[PDB]
Amino acid sequence: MDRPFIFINSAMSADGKLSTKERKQVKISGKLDFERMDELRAHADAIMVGIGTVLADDPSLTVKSPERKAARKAAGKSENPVRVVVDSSARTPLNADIFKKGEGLRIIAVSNSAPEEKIRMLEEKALVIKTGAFRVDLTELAAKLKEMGINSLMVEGGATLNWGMLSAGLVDEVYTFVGNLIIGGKTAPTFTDGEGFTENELLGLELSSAEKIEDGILLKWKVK
Amino acid sequence: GSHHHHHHGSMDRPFIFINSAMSADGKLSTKERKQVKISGKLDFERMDELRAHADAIMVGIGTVLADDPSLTVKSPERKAARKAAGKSENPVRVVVDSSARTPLNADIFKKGEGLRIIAVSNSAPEEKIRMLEEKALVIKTGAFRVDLTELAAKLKEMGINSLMVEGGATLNWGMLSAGLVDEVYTFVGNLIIGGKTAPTFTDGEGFTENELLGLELSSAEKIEDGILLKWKVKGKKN
Ligand SMILES: NC(=O)c1ccc[n+]([C@@H]2O[C@H](COP(=O)([O-])OP(=O)(O)OC[C@H]3O[C@@H](n4cnc5c(N)ncnc54)[C@H](OP(=O)(O)O)[C@@H]3O)[C@@H](O)[C@H]2O)c1
Ligand SMILES: NC(=O)c1ccc[n+]([C@@H]2O[C@H](COP(=O)([O-])OP(=O)(O)OC[C@H]3O[C@@H](n4cnc5c(N)ncnc54)[C@H](OP(=O)(O)O)[C@@H]3O)[C@@H](O)[C@H]2O)c1
Repeated sequence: MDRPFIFINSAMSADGKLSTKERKQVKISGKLDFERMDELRAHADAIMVGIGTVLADDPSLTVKSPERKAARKAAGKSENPVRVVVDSSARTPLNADIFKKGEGLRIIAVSNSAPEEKIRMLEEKALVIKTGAFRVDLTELAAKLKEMGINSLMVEGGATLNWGMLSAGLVDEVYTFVGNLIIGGKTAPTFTDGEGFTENELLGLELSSAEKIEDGILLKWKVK
Repeated sequence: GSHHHHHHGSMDRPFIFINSAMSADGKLSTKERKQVKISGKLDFERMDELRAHADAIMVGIGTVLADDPSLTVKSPERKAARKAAGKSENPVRVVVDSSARTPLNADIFKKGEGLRIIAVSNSAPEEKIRMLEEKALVIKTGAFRVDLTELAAKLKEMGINSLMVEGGATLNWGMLSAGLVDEVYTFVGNLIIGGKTAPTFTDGEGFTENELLGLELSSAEKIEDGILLKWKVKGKKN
C-alpha cells in the first residue's frame, strides 16, 4: 500500500531526449547540474535505475563528492544511498560498476519469472526482491522499499522505467534539467517512453519552479 | 557559435523559427498521433501573434493529414492589422508534401485569403500536381524528397523574409538537420504524454554524438500552466 516519496531526476535535450538514437550517452548537463544531482543522491535514501540504463551506460550511481559522502557517514548512513536496479530477468551483469564501486546496499528487483541460477549469483552481492510475473511490479516494489526504511527514492531514470513509475501512479515530483542542444531521432530514448497515455489517460502536472542553471534550465513539476 | 544567424536581409533564405507546444516529456501528440490539449488560451494568442507577424507558415504533409489545420490568423483584429498595412490577412501557407498527397478539400484551401504553396518532389505524380495547381503554387525540388535548403532559397526569392515552421516531428528534424533554423520556441505544457512511438519535438533519423546541434537559451517565461522556452540555434558542437 504505502511507498517512499518518489521523484524522477533526469537531464534531457531541448527536444526531450535522454540519449541519441544509438542509445549512446551525450553531455546534456554541465558541472553545476552534476553538483545538484550529487546533492540529491546524497540526501536520498535510495536511487533507482532500469536494467536498460545499466546495460547501456554501466553507471556506478555513487555519490562523487568526498564531502557529501563524509556528511552521510557522519550521520550514520552508508557513503552511498541504497542502489536499486529494476531488472525482470535478472540480467544485471555480475561485474557491473554498481558492484565494483563504493560501499552500501545494492538491491536487484526481479520478476518471479527470473531464472534461479542468476538470482543466486546476484544474491552474493545484493538483496534480491521478487515481484510480479514477467515484469517487476513497481507498486509492490515501492511498498517493500518503504518497509525497509526507504523514505526518499530518486528514480535516475531510463525512459521506460520513467514510464513504468509514472503510469503506475507512483511519482510525486519530476525534475527535468533541459540542456542546450538538440539530439533528435524517432528511436532516441525520451524522458518518458513505454506504451504512452491515450487522450483519456494523460497525466496532469503543476509547475513548481523554473531555474536557469549554467546553459540550460531546470524544470520541477508536481504530479497530479 | 558557428551558426550564421539570418535576418530579413539575408540572401540564401528567410529568417526561420520553429514554434511548437510539447508535453513536459517532449511529445507533440499521443502514440496514436492524436492531438491533445497542451497549450492554454494565452499560448494560442501568442501563436496567433507570431502567425500575424510572419510572412509564411510551413507545415509537413503529416500534420495536414492528421490534424487538417487551416493555418489562418484567428483574431479578426490581427487580420485587420495585417490588411491595413497592405498584407494579405493570412501569411503564405506552405506544405512540405513530397508525393503531392495534400487533399484537394484540405482546410488550408477552404479558409481565408492568401497564397498557398505546395512543395513537392520532382517524382510526384503529374496528375496530382495539376489538380493541386488549381488551388496553389506548386514548387518541385529534390529527386524523391523535398530539398528544404533549395525550397528555403526559393521562398526567399519570392520575397518571403520570415518563415514560421509549425512543424511536426519529421519536418522539424529536416529543417534542424539541414542547418536552416535560427530560433526554436517550445511551449512546455503541464502534462506527461509518454510513449516510445509518440511524436516528439524532433524525430527523424537523429544526430549521433559527433553532429549534435548546440543551442543557447534566450529566455524562459511562465505562461498560464506551462513555460515557454526560446532557444537560439548555435552551430554543431563538433
Ligand atoms: N540523460 C539522463 O538523465 C539519463 C538518465 C538515465 C538513463 N538515461 C538513458 O536512458 C536510456 C535507457 O532507457 P531504457 O528505456 O532503455 O531503459 P530503462 O528505462 O533504464 O530500463 C527499462 C527496463 O526496465 C525493466 N523493467 C522491469 N520492470 C519494469 C516495469 N514495471 N516498468 C518499466 N520497466 C521495467 C524492463 O526490461 P525487462 O523487462 O527486460 O527487465 C525495461 O525495458 C540509456 O540510453 C541511458 O543513457 C539517460
Ligand atoms: N502542437 C503543436 O505544436 C504541433 C504542431 C504540428 C504538429 N503537431 C503534431 O505532430 C504530430 C506528427 O507530426 P509528423 O512529424 O508525423 O508530421 P510532419 O513533420 O508534419 O510531416 C512530415 C512529412 O513531411 C514530408 N517531408 C518531405 N520532405 C521532407 C524532408 N526533406 N524532411 C522532413 N520531412 C519531409 C514527409 O512526407 P512525404 O514524404 O509524404 O511528403 C514527412 O512524412 C501530429 O500528430 C500533430 O498533432 C503538433
